Amino acid sequence: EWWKEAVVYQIYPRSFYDANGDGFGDLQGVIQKLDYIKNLGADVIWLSPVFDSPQDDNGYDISDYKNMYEKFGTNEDMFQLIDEVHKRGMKIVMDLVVNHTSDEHAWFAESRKSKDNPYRDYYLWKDPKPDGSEPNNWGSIFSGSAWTYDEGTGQYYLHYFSKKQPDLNWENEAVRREVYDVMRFWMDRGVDGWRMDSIGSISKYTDFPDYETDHSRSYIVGRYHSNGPRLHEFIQEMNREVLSHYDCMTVGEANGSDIEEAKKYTDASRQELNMIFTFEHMDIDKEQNSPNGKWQIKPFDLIALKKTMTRWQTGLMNVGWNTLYFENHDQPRVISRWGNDRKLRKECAKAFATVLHGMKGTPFIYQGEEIGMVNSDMPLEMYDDLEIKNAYRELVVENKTMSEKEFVKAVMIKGRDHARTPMQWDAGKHAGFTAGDPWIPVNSRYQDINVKESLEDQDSIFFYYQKLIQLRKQYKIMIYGDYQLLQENDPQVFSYLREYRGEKLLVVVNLSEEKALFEAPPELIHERWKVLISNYPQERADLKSISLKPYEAVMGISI
Ligand SMILES: [Mg+2]
Repeated sequence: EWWKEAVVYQIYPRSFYDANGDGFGDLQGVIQKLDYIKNLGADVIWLSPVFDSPQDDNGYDISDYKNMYEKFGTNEDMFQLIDEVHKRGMKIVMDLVVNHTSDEHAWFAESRKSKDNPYRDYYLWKDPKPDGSEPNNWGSIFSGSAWTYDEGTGQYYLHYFSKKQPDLNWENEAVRREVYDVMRFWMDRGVDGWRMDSIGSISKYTDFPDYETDHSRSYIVGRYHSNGPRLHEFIQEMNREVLSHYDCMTVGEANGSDIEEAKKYTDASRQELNMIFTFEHMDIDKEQNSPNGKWQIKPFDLIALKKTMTRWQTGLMNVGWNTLYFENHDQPRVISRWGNDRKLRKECAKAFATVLHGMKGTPFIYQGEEIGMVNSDMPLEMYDDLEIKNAYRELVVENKTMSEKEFVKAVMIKGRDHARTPMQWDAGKHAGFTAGDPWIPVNSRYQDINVKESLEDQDSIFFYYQKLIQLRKQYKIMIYGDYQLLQENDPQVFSYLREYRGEKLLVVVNLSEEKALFEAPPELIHERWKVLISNYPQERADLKSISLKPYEAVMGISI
């Protein structure tokens, strides 16, 4: 199946390329940069959402599923982009955002008017408690209550995300049919599949039970906010009614997923999705359940990363399918978050790339990952993300569960905007992203980190990623081999083995700044190896003992 063999490039289009000079990346901009993505080697593009939206959550609040936001272009531009992607032998996946809509969606504008409105039950309306307070103690992912009051009708509406993102009612068959109609519209026009936003959220516990509480917080985000009792029923219906009718790829953003939930989503026999994104490997550098959420930061712990990625490799080794990512439009640049983004930036980028791309599953490259883009030094007032603005107010100002200094530090590590400053094309004004004024400033380091210099440098991170993708296409063990964690207890080295029809692929990466030592286990000492890729000058190829330099990475194949 082409999706098992694919390498996906994720574009965040408001920040990819601005062709028309208004500082906002657009769909003609994407068209003009397709050749770049094909030369890198990705064969699937996932486009973050371009549908009409007031941009409260930068597109993830959709006000019209069947039209583009005007700054992206029109539907004609989107149709042309589909054609251009196809002419290049590539596939295009769109972002399906159907847990919620914008509150400016016509459905919601209607729903809120009156209880007798035909769109009332498209959304999730509940009575206040007797004292007027919220139906229950559920919180929003973007701080505060998950419920907002409507004075006109005397009820609260549910929003797991912003108050401008009211949740749809999947108990209503008309809502499910509307979704299906949206899916068909775009698939009939050549969309090759969907990344399904917050897909773990679509089924609610319709009794709306309160969480138990520790009194550490007023509003709680927990186990009711994902993996609802009808979740898989709904996805199986979506497959029967839609997905089974097209040659398509699906990847779910599966909030709340663990390895068993992943099997329910991804086992081919269940006729649901092809693969999901989990957050468990992204969760390893927060406390489990602080009131401060993801902002309660822990240092990078390689043993935790090994444990989690291994659990996922083994759990979907022979059933289901993994995604492989360290970056997207919600995560900081991995090298700044967990590594060295200064003197060892190249080595470190390549090392994280090698660990990820040597595993079983479909790899995802986030725009700019391939050139080693880094987190930004911009001051807090320059950040745009509502998540940060809301968390500052709740955690720092109101509840005082974090100090200002601790919050700023956490934002500088994990803010989503580190992913959203514009793609860095060259060393000219605004890194060549725009001839105008960009919607957010370009990262201050762009003159050193950009496509132009990367393509001039045979040692670039770019050429490394290009090579990793070629190797995947050349060596079917990379796609189909199994997985075994080696030297498991080593606190610096991430090493593992894949095996497929008598061949072996050995991946050894020092994820640390200091020297380390890899010694192959006894059963591999008499293997002969050919080095497929390394991020340091020398060979290769006596892999039974490797004195590892900082961030050294090597992949070998048995011969
Ligand atoms: Mg523009």
